Amino acid sequence: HHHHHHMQLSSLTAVSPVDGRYAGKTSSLRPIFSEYGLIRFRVMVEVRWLQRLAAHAGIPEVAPFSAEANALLDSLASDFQLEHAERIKEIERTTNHDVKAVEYLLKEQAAKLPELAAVSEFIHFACTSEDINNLSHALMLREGRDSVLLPLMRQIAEAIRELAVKLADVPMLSRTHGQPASPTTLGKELANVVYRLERQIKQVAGIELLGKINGAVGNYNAHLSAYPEVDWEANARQFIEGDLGLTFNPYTTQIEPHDYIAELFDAIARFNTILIDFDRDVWGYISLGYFKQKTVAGEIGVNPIDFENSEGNLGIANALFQHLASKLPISRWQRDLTDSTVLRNLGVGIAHSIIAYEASLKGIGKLELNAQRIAEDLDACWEVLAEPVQTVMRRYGVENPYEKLKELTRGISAEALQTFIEELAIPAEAKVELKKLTPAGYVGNAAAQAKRI
Amino acid sequence: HHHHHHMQLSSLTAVSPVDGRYAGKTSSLRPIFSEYGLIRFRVMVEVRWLQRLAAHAGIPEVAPFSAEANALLDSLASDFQLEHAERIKEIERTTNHDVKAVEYLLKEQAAKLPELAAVSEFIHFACTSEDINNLSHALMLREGRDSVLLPLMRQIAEAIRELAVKLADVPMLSRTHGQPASPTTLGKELANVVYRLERQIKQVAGIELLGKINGAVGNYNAHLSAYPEVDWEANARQFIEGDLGLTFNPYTTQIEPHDYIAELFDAIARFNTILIDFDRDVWGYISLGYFKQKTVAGEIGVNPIDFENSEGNLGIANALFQHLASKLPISRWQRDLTDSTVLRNLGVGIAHSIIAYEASLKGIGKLELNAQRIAEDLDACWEVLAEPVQTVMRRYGVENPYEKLKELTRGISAEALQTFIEELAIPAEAKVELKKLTPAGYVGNAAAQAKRI
Amino acid sequence: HHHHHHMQLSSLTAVSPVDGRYAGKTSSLRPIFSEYGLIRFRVMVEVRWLQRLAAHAGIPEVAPFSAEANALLDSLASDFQLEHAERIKEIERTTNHDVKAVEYLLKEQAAKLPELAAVSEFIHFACTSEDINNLSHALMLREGRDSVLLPLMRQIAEAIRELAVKLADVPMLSRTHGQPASPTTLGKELANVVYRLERQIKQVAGIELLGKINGAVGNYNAHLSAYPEVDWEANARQFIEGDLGLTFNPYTTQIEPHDYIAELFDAIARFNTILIDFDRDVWGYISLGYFKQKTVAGEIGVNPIDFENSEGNLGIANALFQHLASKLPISRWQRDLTDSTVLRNLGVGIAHSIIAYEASLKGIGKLELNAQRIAEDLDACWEVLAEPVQTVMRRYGVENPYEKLKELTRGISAEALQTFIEELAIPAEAKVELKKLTPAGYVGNAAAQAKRI
Amino acid sequence: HHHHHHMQLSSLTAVSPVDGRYAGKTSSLRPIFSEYGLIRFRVMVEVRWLQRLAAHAGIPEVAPFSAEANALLDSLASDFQLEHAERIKEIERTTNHDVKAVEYLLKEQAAKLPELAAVSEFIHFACTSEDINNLSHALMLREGRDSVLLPLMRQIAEAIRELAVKLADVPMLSRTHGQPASPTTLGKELANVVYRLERQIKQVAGIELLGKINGAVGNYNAHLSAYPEVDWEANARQFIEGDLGLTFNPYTTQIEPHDYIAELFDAIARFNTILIDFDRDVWGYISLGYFKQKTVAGEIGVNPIDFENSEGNLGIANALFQHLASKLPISRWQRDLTDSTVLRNLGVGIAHSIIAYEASLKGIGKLELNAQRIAEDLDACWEVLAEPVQTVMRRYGVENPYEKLKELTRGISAEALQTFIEELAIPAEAKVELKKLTPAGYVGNAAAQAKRI
Ligand SMILES: Nc1ncnc2c1ncn2[C@@H]1O[C@H](COP(=O)(O)O)[C@@H](O)[C@H]1O
Ligand SMILES: Nc1ncnc2c1ncn2[C@@H]1O[C@H](COP(=O)(O)O)[C@@H](O)[C@H]1O
Ligand SMILES: Nc1ncnc2c1ncn2[C@@H]1O[C@H](COP(=O)(O)O)[C@@H](O)[C@H]1O
Ligand SMILES: Nc1ncnc2c1ncn2[C@@H]1O[C@H](COP(=O)(O)O)[C@@H](O)[C@H]1O
Repeated sequence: HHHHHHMQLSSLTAVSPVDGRYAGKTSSLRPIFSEYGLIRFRVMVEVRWLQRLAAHAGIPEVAPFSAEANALLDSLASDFQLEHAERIKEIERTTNHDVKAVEYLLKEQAAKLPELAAVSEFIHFACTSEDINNLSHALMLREGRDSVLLPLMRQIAEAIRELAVKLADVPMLSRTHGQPASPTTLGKELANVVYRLERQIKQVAGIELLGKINGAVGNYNAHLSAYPEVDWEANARQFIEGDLGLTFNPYTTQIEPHDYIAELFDAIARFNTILIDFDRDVWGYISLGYFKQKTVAGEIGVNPIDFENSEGNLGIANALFQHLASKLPISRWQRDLTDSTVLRNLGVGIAHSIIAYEASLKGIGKLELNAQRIAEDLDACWEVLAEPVQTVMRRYGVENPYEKLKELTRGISAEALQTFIEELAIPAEAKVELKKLTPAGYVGNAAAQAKRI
Repeated sequence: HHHHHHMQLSSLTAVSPVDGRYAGKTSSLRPIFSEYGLIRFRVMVEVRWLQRLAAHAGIPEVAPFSAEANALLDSLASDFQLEHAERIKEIERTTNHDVKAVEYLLKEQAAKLPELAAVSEFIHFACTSEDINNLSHALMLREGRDSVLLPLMRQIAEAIRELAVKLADVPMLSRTHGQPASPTTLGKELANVVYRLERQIKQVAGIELLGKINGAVGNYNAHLSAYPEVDWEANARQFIEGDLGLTFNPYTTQIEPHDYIAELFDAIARFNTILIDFDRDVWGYISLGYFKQKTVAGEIGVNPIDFENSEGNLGIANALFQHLASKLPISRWQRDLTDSTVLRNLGVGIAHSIIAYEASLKGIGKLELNAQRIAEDLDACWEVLAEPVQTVMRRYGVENPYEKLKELTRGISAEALQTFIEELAIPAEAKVELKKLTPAGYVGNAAAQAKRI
Repeated sequence: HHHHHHMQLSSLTAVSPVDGRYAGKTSSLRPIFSEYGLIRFRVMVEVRWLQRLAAHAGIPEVAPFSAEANALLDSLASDFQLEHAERIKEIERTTNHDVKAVEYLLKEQAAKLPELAAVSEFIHFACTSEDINNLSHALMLREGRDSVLLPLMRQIAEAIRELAVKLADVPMLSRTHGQPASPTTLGKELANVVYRLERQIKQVAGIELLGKINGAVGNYNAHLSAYPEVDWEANARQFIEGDLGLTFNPYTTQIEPHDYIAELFDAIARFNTILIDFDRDVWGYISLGYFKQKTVAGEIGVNPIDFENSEGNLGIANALFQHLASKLPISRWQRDLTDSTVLRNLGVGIAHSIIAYEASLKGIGKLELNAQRIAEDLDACWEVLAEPVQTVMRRYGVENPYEKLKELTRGISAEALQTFIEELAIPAEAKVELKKLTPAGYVGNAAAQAKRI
Repeated sequence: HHHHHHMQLSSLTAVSPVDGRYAGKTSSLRPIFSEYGLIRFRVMVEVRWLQRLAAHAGIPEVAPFSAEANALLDSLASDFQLEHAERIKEIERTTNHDVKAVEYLLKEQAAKLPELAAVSEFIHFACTSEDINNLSHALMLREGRDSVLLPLMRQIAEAIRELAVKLADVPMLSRTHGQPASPTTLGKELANVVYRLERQIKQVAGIELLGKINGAVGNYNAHLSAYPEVDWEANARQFIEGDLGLTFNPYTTQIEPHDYIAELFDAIARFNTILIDFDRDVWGYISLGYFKQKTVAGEIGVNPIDFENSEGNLGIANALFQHLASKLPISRWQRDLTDSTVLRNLGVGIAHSIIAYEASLKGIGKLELNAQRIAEDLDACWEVLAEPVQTVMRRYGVENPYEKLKELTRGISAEALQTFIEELAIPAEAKVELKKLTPAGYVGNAAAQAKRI
């Protein structure tokens, strides 16, 4: 027992490293995925709902707002104040109901202007709490994806592309099963990663972010009891697609079913898996000495600690993404509430991802070629030239090729190759090209593929 | 120690229930995902490669084949014989190399016709083993997806759609947190599942199945050493997209990187997750007595054992899909061989999925309505009508609504509602509609949504 | 784009709900698992190492400390000041090395007293950073397990035991496959959970928490170069087992290999899995109306939201525990650094666990029996008495039992049973006991088992 | 569409590679975990139950059996015939109930001897199907663990121990973060793995395998209705602990709750995780050329394909173990049947494990030292000797050590070290030892630790 007094929350004392050691890397998510962010977006959705009712000619009891009333509401929806989130937390100490606390805050703000007080009972009109929550979650995911996550993903792809093109012509021994194999270029091996990452970026950006607004159980019961002549399905689709810029989900229960969150998180996890592969392969190239790493003055160790930090955080991110994708879309009957607490972690997998992306970018920026080590391994591996000799022998039908090639590989050297080539019953132009071969020259079209990535 | 003599393999003695208790449900996968299937497709790809070289004007050493030579090759590629797979296994006892054994089998078959013997050294010309493997895996996945998996997925969606439409008008108490909530219809709750499943079917069917053919390390080194003037990238894309009907992957190492396998398995897993949710919710409806189940003469128990079997097998399927998606796309440098053994399990997650799909279809086919139990719970829940009364009161600005509504809910009954409605300062047409309300009538537009699924 | 200004960290703006919405439930972990906690324990281990060297007669250059020198060091190790952790973070901005920053802080504190300044180069003597880290992690896990986690686990077991005993005699219909089955008592069904939880508590408490202190790569190289005559293995075991109260790991690389962290987290996850099962089953009993829940004045809904919050957080906890157990014990060669960032999340799975445990305790405290609903289902299920009638018929060899029992079940009622029993060729004492049977009486020895849990 | 005719089951056509490509490695599991094995053990448990009743003085209606009756029953329980499992499958085509089919088979065998026919209604007396299933599962797991899995685990530990001792004195450069670090010995790095594996072997062997026998819902209801004076709890514990050699679980529902299966599978997974780490590290040593691999005559490639196969199969095994541990112990109320189909896969994770263990043993047996490559890297790394020089300088208080040591490392060589050591204000005996240092000599006590593993 090493007991300790209570400590106030700071980045030093935060239990999770998302808000702790890595707070500086995750702070852009605080307006989005925190409880403040959830409250902010709940208030936005409530305000826009009330404004939609005011504009709706089928809802005469909410008349179109004056500029002054709109200005108050627009300030809540687009210039949200921390003091209101603090008040909502205070109200929640009584209600033990977080969306009801948002409602009460909005009624308190509406009370201050008579035009808004007169329609205060239309705040949240016919809504269930999940009508507000699901639209908040989609807006949070849209903001986190588009303004924080995707820019960093594209930064990684472009930083690796720059190196792929720079290093396109640098021949390098390949390793399969860890053992020497036909050469490539270092730029080609980096280009391969760019191509994979960009496929997943396109998939991440393409996921439709679904929303609904349809009352307690999905069927607009309360809406139709009060306003049987209003087309509430048309209103909902216009609100969600037009007013909010999301994609409409026409069939739900109390909750939006969360399949699109699984789709999005599965796509981010696939990007992260490619980046784990990259972090490990580059750790391996640095272990071989093929890359060296720039140092920063005053720092104390060069070890690839940024790639290692990235790899560790991508694993955590993907574990969380896998859990949320597997668990969120199962909900008992017209819903159970186990998803609410889980959805408070939408930002946590994204946080571990962007921590890793910043770390991978830092590691990439330190990479410098060590051409001497790359060339050392290549020039010590004339054995890679058995394959092209064998393939040319096959083209031209050289007799007893297995025995014949074994005369060379019992082994290969520049001089032994020159001698062996002249023994072969192949045309003169075939000999000219084989005699030019060196390990570093036997790269196929790696460089051309790399340059056009 | 209960020791036992050695047992030959049969469905009774198979260790895995895929080939054991459930062999009858998985037998359509035997020509596809088994070692026989892998061998079958390897032979197909080798044959089509040789035929592509024969047709290629840039490869004059392989002349276009006679009809008789094509007939032999076409028989290997489209009427494959188990005896050849058995011979390949025999050869492999020497080579300890499965694709090399395919090569040797093809050379043995080519030896039988002089036209083919003359080009036997062009079997597998310039290929690495993974050129054959990755195209085999894509063709296997295409066949399993299109001819076995997707038809069963669509059968489930259509069987649930039929019930959704049949039961569209059947009012039912909703349960949120397990507790009574505003009514729906049983058909609407089934329609919700159809909509989710069909989104994932579209995603499953839409995954592009990627292939490559580019030699040892991705760069066509051997091809270009023998045939420097042939456009091998164009040839590869035409082979893969045109001859084989797959999608070209232009950047790979020795292996195709397997991201599209993660994409496909992530999409099947999302379908399976919806079907787990359905299996559990229907188990719950059967527990409530809302559905009864038909019985089969002579069987001994009615318990929802087909839904339970389905739910158990979907969990196994998804565990395997998650592992393969997470692990396959990480491979050391220009590849490690840990993916080979894992890819022998491509069919196993699919097998557990189709076992579950058959079980869910069997359970669905047994479902029959128990309207008495559904109505019993609804008519015992007049409390659901507080919400519409409250919403109408809000529309018309009824004073002190919290206190006023509490006069009714201290509770609600047909008679107490009639009396309470007449107390309200609301228009006559609002009273007419509230006075018609019954729990079973308070379903919103559930039925119309359900009918158009 | 709903852009937002930068926000300082508070529980409202924290991205993770561990330090956000649930900060009040996790604050006891801040002195333990946060970066502050890691720093605190690193300083403790360094101080105790230096004190061990001072006491070691084989290290004459560090003489036993004066009381005044011990007092300074003891204050660092047992009354740690946030200002020192803040200074360490400042130093780390230069070093980019967190344990080196601890070293420099300790050298700054040692400079203030000449007796300590004279041995400042023995701070961290012969250590590698992981000698300090691994002992810190074990001490952190010990404190979190023993002082925070295990007390809450035992609170749950005892709270369920109290209800099991209270409800031991309350007969209840069982449900298997969701369908009626032979009765039990509600207390017996709760007792079953206590027994399972306490097995896992014993396993959690029993995990040995392993430590090492052996230099850069596990072999005491530096120690032996300077002090070849000191038994450094004996010193390490005495330090770890005696001075620190941990268990010695005699074989490591640079890192302690983390298997015991997998053992501990696997055991906590098994407890959590039982508690998920409990949270779901109780949600089901509340859905059946068998339990009602107390309400709190002023709160706004009764729904089992505490059990649902618990269930959601146990799933997150277990996802993190599974990842850390699977990934931490794999480390490249004599180590890679991917474990460091992952180990900053040791407290996060524990945090989600204790959030869930508090929520489950809150839900349990609200539970009250609804005996009317339990009895309603039982008295409507005379069909459960076919089984005992059939078993008695088997004991006494009643002829044609299948046909005979079918005469009764075509069904069972109190009166039909009285009549049927008199038809049976069984002894008088067998009839006496069958005639007493009622559904609520047919509970076996459930009550006696429940009372002794 | 490459359609194909139906294929009968063989190892070539099996969908799962457990019964397919790897059938030869898994065939020892066929009498244990297959449907045959499940049936075999169900028959064993039923027979032993009937024999327990015959011996029970409180069950006078089943008299102690003649030797002839025991011989028939003992043959069913200890010399089980495939023909009976085939008959059970035939009966199951009618019953659609697998344990009821076992009952009917046993009644058919009992009919053949009048002494057994007279007690045929005591076959399965008062049991529920899960009384037979759970005891079967525990006996299956015991047999698979003790007779197949643990022997292979110990074979791996001993094979690595043999190499650890053989290579105990072989100095080797360490790599941390992939970069050079203080030397070790190759035998020490292998010894570290032995120690970890054997901890998990002890845990695997120590798991108690739990059983119950207590009727439909855990409360002996039917037993007590027929035999109210028999102590059925004492009988159950004696049957399970004494007759069957298992451990008693006193609190269950219809099912044994499966926590001990999670405990066992978690322990096997921890062993497998260590073996993945080993497979990867050895793949790395082979990539460095530190080990070479023996070849087999006629085989065609040396690549570490056995370690790669092992690593791939351990990942699959652990994915299945994780799923079964997480899912099996959650069961709705007094049970749902989703566990039945999942438990048919108890042998599948074990199968992938023993495939991997055989592959790792094959790879280990091929390992041979390449002392030239190990020594090449060591003798090229005099930089490892900065650490001991620095530590000796600290012991003796050498002034301005940072600047002083930098005079040497701007670098280190045998000659520069000799010169630098003579500059230091340290005692003569300290210089004698520093002057002896070479990279290969700077291994600490690695060799002594390795030799006593
Ligand atoms: N049906 C519901 N829909 C939305 N929110 C709800 C519902 N029922 C309760 N809540 C509130 O949702 C919040 C859940 O908190 P948590 O479990 O911490 O995510 C609490 O404020 C609950 O009172
Ligand atoms: N680089 C390679 N590409 C493709 N197959 C290979 C390679 N190296 C070895 N193999 C063969 O792939 C098979 C792998 O078997 P398995 O590990 O059981 O999936 C064996 O027949 C190996 O000899
Ligand atoms: N071999 C090592 N052992 C322990 N810590 C190290 C090692 N190398 C670097 N570090 C430091 O460990 C910390 C890792 O930070 P993080 O990746 O955020 O957990 C940084 O301060 C690194 O400089
Ligand atoms: N309550 C029960 N306990 C044990 N087995 C059962 C139960 N109810 C049904 N079964 C049988 O268990 C088997 C389950 O098959 P599967 O789902 O393929 O594992 C079928 O033969 C069912 O009829």
